[PDB]
Amino acid sequence: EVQLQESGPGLVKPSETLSLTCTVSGGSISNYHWTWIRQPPGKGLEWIGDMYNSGSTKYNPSLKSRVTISVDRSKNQLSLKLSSVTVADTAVYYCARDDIVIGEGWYHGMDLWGQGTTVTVSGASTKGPSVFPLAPSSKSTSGGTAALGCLVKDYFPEPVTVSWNSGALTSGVHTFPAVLQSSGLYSLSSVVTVPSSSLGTQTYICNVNHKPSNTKVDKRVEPK
Amino acid sequence: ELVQSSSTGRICDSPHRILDGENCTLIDALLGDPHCDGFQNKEWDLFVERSKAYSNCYPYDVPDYASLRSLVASSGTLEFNNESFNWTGVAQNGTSYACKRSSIKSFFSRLNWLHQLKYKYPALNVTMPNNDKFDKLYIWGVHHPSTDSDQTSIYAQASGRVTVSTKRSQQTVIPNIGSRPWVRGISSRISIHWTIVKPGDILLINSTGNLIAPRGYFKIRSGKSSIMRSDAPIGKCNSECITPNGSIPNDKPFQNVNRITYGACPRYVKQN
Amino acid sequence: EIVLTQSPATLSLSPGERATLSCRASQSVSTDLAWYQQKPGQAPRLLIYDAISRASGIPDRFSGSGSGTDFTLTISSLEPEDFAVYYCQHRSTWVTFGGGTKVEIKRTVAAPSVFIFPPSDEQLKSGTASVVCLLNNFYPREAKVQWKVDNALQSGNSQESVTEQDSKDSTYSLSSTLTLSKADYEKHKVYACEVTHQGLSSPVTKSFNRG
Ligand SMILES: *[C@@H]1O[C@H](CO)[C@@H](O[C@@H]2O[C@H](CO)[C@@H](O[C@@H]3O[C@H](CO)[C@@H](O)[C@H](O)[C@@H]3O)[C@H](O)[C@H]2NC(C)=O)[C@H](O)[C@H]1NC(C)=O
Ligand SMILES: *[C@@H]1O[C@H](CO)[C@@H](O[C@@H]2O[C@H](CO)[C@@H](O[C@@H]3O[C@H](CO)[C@@H](O)[C@H](O)[C@@H]3O)[C@H](O)[C@H]2NC(C)=O)[C@H](O)[C@H]1NC(C)=O
Ligand SMILES: *[C@@H]1O[C@H](CO)[C@@H](O[C@@H]2O[C@H](CO)[C@@H](O[C@@H]3O[C@H](CO)[C@@H](O)[C@H](O)[C@@H]3O)[C@H](O)[C@H]2NC(C)=O)[C@H](O)[C@H]1NC(C)=O
Repeated sequence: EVQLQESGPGLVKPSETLSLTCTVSGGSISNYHWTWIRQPPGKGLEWIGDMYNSGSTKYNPSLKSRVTISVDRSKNQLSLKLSSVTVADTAVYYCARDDIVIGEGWYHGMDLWGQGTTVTVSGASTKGPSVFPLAPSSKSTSGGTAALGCLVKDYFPEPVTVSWNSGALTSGVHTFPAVLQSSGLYSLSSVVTVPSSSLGTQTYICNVNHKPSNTKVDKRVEPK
Repeated sequence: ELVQSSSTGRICDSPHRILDGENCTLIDALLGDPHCDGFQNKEWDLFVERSKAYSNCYPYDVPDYASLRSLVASSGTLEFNNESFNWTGVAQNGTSYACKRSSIKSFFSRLNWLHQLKYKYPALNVTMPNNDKFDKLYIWGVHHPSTDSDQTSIYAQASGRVTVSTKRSQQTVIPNIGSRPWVRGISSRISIHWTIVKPGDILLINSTGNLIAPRGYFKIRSGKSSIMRSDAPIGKCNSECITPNGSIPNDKPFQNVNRITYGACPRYVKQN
Repeated sequence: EIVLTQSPATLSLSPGERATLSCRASQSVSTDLAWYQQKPGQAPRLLIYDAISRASGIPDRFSGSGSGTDFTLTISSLEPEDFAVYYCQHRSTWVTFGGGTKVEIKRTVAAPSVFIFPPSDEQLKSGTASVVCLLNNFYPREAKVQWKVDNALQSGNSQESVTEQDSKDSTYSLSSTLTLSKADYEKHKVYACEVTHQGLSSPVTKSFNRG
């Protein structure tokens, strides 16, 4: 099955050039038409450009002078290059394939669409997160159900990935969306509801991964 | 005496069954051009083509136009019987902008434009027998893409073939990827081909790419029917003889009007 | 350039009901429009192509329609796993997308289970105290969380975030964080968050007492 994976940075300071590489597994890259799409935060979807089977490229007129889509046979990778990066370019960028038939008028398809490298454009410094336990209590024991979690505080930029017990605990986990406090850093909390009987016996690890800062943190949430 | 001359200027709708393909040619009605959908499964004793007729669908080029035109002419019927071929692994019902039916994209009603499905186009091999006693006429086509990117985007094959074989004839067409002149916003073309499956014979489709599959067979009917290109009005009257210049009395022994006569008609004589 | 405008901006329909989403275009487009479903934090998924034709996997409940200027998509029997923002896209000469319509499946009223978490001794050593109040699996989404520090109301010093609608139980979860300095935290004793919600006939007040 043809599968795609976006590889790219997490932060690009303004005036630089964004470089995003889309690696495709299980298919032929010279065949099939591809296209890049970005999603600005809370703004919607926008078309960046597309490279076709003929190798000819077509870019959004608003972003022609800065966009360049290249491919590297012997690597099976799709390269997006966005020069003169401004903060409006802060979005989640995606590489997708199209079922286009130029000439016959057959424009129908998006199929494989990617994962989405979040790119933040700012002059800030990538700062790792600080994980603090949200410990339960005998008060949290309301006769059966209790709650515990982790507070992932003060990091930049988005995102962070929080798992519980190396992914072995998923039932009831609620990784909350991040908030941007007044300091300019992000902060979120990931909680999970467990039976209060299993508090003093089951160990609870929260695994926080902040790729833009190359930070992995493992923390034990335990009662006092 | 002798020559008749004395043309009327109108073709009588009696006693012979006359069909006025206004704006529509026989080959166009055979394929299913949207402006000819009112001629489906209709019979005739004499079919009259007009000079005002045109084609308003995908651009087609019939290699042997005269024979296929003469085949359907003699049968005097456009009766189409649908068959269910097992086109497994491909997608059917391909439409384009040129063939616009009811203001929507469409195609020839009697043809099936097989294209890619899940980016995979396998080597199709289907067979249908002529268990019935009437000879079957299968009308198929071959698509000629504009560029190699089109050939890859529709069929996912660098090149294709279409081979239609029987006990007596094997027809192989190789696509010619080219940029023909623009007609109805399209630079590609399609080549129509026919194959008659006699009783006790089988039809073999070996297509590896660019197949315009048929949706069924037609009925070769033994009949005295034929066709005649004429621009004369079809009036209401009774006349046994018919010429492109109008109905003619069959009382006199010979005709100098034209070498094109249908039915009981005085034989032709030259004007000078 | 062609511009697509979807209506309405947000649809709220109970399970089993029928969804109708429009995508009026500026100029004539013909059957050259496609509908996409973007689950939260996920990929847009091609639903309908060529205005009407359905793609692989796309069930029969999805049914698009239209031809020129006005195009519509009809989701029959809305299931809880249909909560997403739906987009329409045109593709000829250029590529243009729509504004998006958020469909929100509506379950029965569910009261939130409230939990409170005192600050960690680690964070207290740093100099900041973050108190967290958790409201787990509730609907409707509308809720008021009021913080109280020694019978004193709390505004400005507390933020909150709500999870997007769960694609199965159609419930929401809310997390409110009250931030104070270490000096201000140890100067008081009682810390509570007062939750007022429709399913709560009386406001709930979860609290702790040290600090
Ligand atoms: C054979 O073909 C001729 C030529 O196409 C037909 O005459 C034309 O028929 C059309 C039918 O749509 C007439 O329509 C025009 O429609 C547009 C709508 O956008 C409008 O702009 C025009 O005012 C008009 O209403 C057209 O006037 C007419 N005459 C022409 C083209 O000179 C004829 O009807 C066809 N006959 C058969 C039997 O198919
Ligand atoms: C390409 O289109 C043809 C024509 O629709 C498909 O073949 C089958 O044709 C029959 C008769 O035209 C269709 O039955 C019809 O169903 C409608 C809807 O209930 C009904 O209103 C009509 O009276 C008629 O009974 C049949 O649905 C259709 N088959 C399918 C699967 O649509 C052919 O299958 C199409 N090729 C594809 C989809 O690859
Ligand atoms: C035309 O359609 C026919 C109908 O199926 C196809 O016939 C048969 O196709 C197979 C390939 O699947 C041919 O290859 C044979 O394969 C076996 C191994 O599986 C090999 O041992 C044989 O020596 C042979 O190579 C087969 O010859 C052919 N005919 C028969 C009677 O089975 C055909 O492939 C289609 N295409 C063409 C160009 O004929």
